[PDB]
Amino acid sequence: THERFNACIDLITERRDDRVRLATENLMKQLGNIKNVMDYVTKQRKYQL
Amino acid sequence: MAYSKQHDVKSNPVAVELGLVRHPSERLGFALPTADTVYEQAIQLCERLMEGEIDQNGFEDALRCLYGIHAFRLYTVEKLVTSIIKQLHSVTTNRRLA
Amino acid sequence: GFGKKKVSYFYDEDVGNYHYGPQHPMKPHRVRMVHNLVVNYNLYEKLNVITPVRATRNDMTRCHTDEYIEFLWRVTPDTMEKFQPHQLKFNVGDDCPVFDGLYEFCSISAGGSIGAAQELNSGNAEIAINWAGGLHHAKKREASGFCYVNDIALAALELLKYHQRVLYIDIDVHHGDGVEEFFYTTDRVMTCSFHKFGEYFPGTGHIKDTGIGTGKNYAVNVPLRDGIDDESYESVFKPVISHIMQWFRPEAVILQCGTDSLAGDRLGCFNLSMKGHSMCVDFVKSFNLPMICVGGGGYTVRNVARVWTYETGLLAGEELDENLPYNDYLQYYGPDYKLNVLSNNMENHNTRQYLDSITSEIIENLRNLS
Amino acid sequence: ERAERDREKAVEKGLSGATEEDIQSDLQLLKKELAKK
Amino acid sequence: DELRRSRDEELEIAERWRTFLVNRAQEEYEVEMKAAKEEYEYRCKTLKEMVLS
Amino acid sequence: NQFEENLHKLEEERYEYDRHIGANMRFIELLQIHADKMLKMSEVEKANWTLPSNLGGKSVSIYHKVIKKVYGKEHAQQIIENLQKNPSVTIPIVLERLKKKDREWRSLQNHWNELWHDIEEKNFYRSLDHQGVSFKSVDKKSTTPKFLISELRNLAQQQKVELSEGKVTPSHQFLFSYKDPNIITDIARLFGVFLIHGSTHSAEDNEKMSNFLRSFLSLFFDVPYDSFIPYLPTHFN
Ligand SMILES: [K+]
Ligand SMILES: [K+]
Ligand SMILES: [Zn+2]
Repeated sequence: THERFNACIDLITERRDDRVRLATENLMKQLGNIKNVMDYVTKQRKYQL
Repeated sequence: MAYSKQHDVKSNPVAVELGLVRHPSERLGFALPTADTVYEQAIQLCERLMEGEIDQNGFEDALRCLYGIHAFRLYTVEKLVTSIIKQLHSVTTNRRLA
Repeated sequence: GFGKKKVSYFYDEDVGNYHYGPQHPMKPHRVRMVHNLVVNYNLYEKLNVITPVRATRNDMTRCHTDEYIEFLWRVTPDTMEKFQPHQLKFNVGDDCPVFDGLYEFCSISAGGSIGAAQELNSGNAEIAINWAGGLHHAKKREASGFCYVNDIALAALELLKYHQRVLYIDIDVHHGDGVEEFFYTTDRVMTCSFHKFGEYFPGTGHIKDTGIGTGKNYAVNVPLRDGIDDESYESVFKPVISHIMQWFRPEAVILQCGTDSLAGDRLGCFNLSMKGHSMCVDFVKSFNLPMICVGGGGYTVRNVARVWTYETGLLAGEELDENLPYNDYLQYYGPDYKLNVLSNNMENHNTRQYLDSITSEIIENLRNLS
Repeated sequence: ERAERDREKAVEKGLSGATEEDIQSDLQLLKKELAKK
Repeated sequence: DELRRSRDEELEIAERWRTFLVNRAQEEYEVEMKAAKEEYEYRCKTLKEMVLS
Repeated sequence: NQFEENLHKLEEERYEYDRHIGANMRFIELLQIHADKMLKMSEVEKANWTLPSNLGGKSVSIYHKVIKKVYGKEHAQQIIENLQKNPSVTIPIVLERLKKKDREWRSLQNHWNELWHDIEEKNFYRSLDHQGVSFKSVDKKSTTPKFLISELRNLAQQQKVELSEGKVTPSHQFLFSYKDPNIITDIARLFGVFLIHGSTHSAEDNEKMSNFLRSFLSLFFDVPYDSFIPYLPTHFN
C-alpha cells in the first residue's frame, strides 16, 4: 500500500526497536556490575590470607 | 541561582541511556513562558493565573519547576492581591479621605 | 614500604539477609546497599575490607548478664510460646521483635566492633569502619529500641587496655542512653550526645544529666528542637567539640554516625543534608586521633545508603563523583540519580538565643574539667 | 479507590512461593530416586 | 597451609560463580528479545488483519 | 504530608522484592558448592555422604528461611531432613527448583519497576514541601483586617506601657523598606491584569481605582508617571 499503512508499520517498528535497544543496554551494564563484583571478591580473598 | 539551575545542570548519563531520566517542565500540562530572566517568567505565570489560563495546581508546579522549594510564599498571591483590592475599595469610598 | 595507611572496613556478606518484621523501620538490608556502591565506585581499592570474626557468648557477657545472653542464644521465633516470662523481663516482643537468626545478627555486629577495636589496639589502622554496629540503645539487663547487644561498650572496653581516655560522640537524633548508662559513673569515657529533647524517645538526656560519682562532668547532653539546619547545627557542634578536645584531651574516638537526623527521615525530625551531616565527620576526623565510625539509625534506606557511601569515600581520603554508577539498586535513587541528599522547607525552632544559652552552660560545665 | 487497592494485592501475590502441583512433583521425584537406592 | 588451601578453594568457587551469574544475565536478556520480536510480529499481523477487515 | 508517605510505601514494596530475591540467591550460592563437589567424586561416596546440621555454611537461619518460603512450612521438614541425610539425591532437585523460582521473581520485579517509577515521579517533587500546605492557612489568619488592627493596637498598648516603664521606646512601630524602584511598577502590572480580569467589580470602579493607583503610586514612592501607563488602563470598556 506504500501509504499511511506503511506509516503505522514504521511507528510499530519504532516501538520494537526501542525495546530491543533497552534490552541490549541493560545487558552491558549488568556485565559491568558483575565484573566489578568479582574483581572485588578476588582481591578480598587474597588480602584476607 | 534559579537561572544557574535552569541552564547549568547536566543529567546522569547512565540514567539517560537506560531511559530513566524525565524532567518536569518538559511535562507540565502546558508550556512555560520564555524570557531573559526567571523573574519575568514568574511574573508572566502569576499574570496567566490571574487571567484563568492556569489553575492553582499548574501554577504551583510551574513555580516548582522554576525555583524549587523556595517559592512557596507565592502560592497565595492571587488571594493576597484580592485582599489588597478590598483595601483600595474602602479608601476609594471614604469621602473625607479625598 | 607499608606506604600510606588505609581504612579498615568490616563487612560480612550474610549481614544483609536478616529481616526484623513485617513493616519494621529497621532494615539490615541497607548495609548490602552501601556495599554495592562501594564496589561500583571502585572504592575498595583504597580500603582494606576484612571479614569479622563472629563474637561468642563469653564476649557478649562482658557487658550483659548471663540470663539475657542465654535467652538470646536459646530463643527461636517458633519456640517463643515457652518464653513468655522472659519476654516481659527482657523487653522483647513489640519494638524489639524476636526473629530468625537474631543471635547470629548480634554476633556479626559485635564482632565487627570488637575487630575494629583490636585493629586500633594493634597499630594496623588509624580509622576503622563498621556500619552494621552502633546499636546504642541496648541496656545491660534488657533490650531497648531496636537494639539487642550494645557493641560500642565492648569496643570501648577493648580500647581501654592501652588508651587512658576515650570519647564517644553521638549524632543520631535520639539519646544514646545505653552507652551513657554504661559509662555514667566513670572518668575514663566521656560521652557527648546531640538529640531532640522533648516528647521524644527515649525520654532521657536532660541537660542537667552530667554524671554521678567520679563521672561528675563527664557526660554531655545537647538538647535541641525541631527542624535544625546545617548552620545552626554547626554553630552548636563545633564549639562544644573544640573545647572537649581541648580540656578532656582524649586518645581515641568512637563516632556514631546515625542518619535519621537527615531531612526526610521516617522517624527523625531534623533538617540536615548530606553536606551538613558530613561536616561533623570531617571536623572530627581533622583532629588526628584513632577513630572508629559505626552505623546507627537511619530508616529511609536510599538516603542512608547515599550518605554512608559519601562518608566512607570521605574518610578514605577520596572525592567521589556525584553521578551514581550502575549498581544493583539503581532504582531506589530516583529521580535525580545523584550522590546527594537535600534539605527541605520545614521550619526551624532553635532560636539563636537558645543555642547561645546552652552552649554557654555546657562550656562552663566542661571548664570544671582538668 | 478501586485501582490502587487492587495493585496493592497484585504486588502482594507476586512472591507467592512455589505452587502446589510443583512441590507435589518434586516430592514424587524425591521418593522415586530414593527407591533407586 | 590451612590458610593456603582455604584461599585456593574460595578462588575456585568465585570463578565458578561468575559463570553462573553471566549465564543468568544472558538468559534474562534472551527472554526479553524473543518476547519483543514475538509481540511485534503479532502486532503487525493483527494490524494487517484489521486493515483487511 | 501524604507525599512522604506514598514514597515510604513505595520503598517498602521495593525492599520486599529485593529481600526475597537476595536471600534466595545466597542459598543458591551455597548449593552451587556442594553440587560441584558432588560431580567430582566416585560413585560409592555419593551414597555415604552426609551434611552436618548447618548444611556446610555459616548461617543456618537464612537457609531454613528460604526453604520455608519456597516449599511452605508444611513440607519443609521433609526437605531439610533429606538435605541433611542423603544429599546426593536431594541437592539437584532443590537447586533446580530454586533457580526456577528466582527466574520468575526477577521477571515480576522487572515488570513492576516501571509502575513504581511513574508513582515515584508523581509523588516525589512535592515531598520536600512540608510548609507549602501549612501556609494556605497561616497566611489567611495573617491577612485578616481584624488581625492587622489587633496587632497594631497591641503594639501601641505595650509600647505605651514601656513608655510608662521609663524605657526607651521609639515613635514608629513598623519599619518598612522599598529599595528596588521597579517592583512597584510590576505590582502595578499585576493590579491592572487583576482589575481587567476580575469578575467582582464594575468597569467604573476599576477605572477609578486605576487612576487613583496611578496617581498615588507615582506620587508616594516618587516613580515616573510614564512607566505606569501600559499596565493601568484608563478606559475599561
Ligand atoms: K544523640
Ligand atoms: K562518663
Ligand atoms: Zn536514632
